[PDB]
Amino acid sequence: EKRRDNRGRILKTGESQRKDGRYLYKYIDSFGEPQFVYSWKLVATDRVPAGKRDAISLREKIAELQKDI
DNA sequence: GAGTAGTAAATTC
DNA sequence: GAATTTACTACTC
Repeated sequence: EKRRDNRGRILKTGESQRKDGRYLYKYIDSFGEPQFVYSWKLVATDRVPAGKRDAISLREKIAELQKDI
C-alpha cells in the first residue's frame, strides 16, 4: 500500500500532505520529539501559487536532514 | 515510530 | 490593507 500526493505520483513513508495541499514531512529526531518540515514543491521543478513564500523542494530539505546541515 | 487535525505566533504581496 | 505561513502538541496505529 503506497499513498500518493494530490496528483498521481508516489510519496514515501514519513512524507505526506496537510489540509492546505502543501507537503508535510514529519520525522522523529534523535531527541524523541516529532519535527515538522513544510514546503509546496515536492521536487525542485514544480511551482507555487502566487502569494506563497518561495522555498526549495521538500526533497532538498530532507537531503539536509540526511546529510548534516 | 507514522499521520491527521487543530491550533499559537509572525509574516507577506 | 487582508490574508497567510510556520511550529508542536494530542490523539491515533
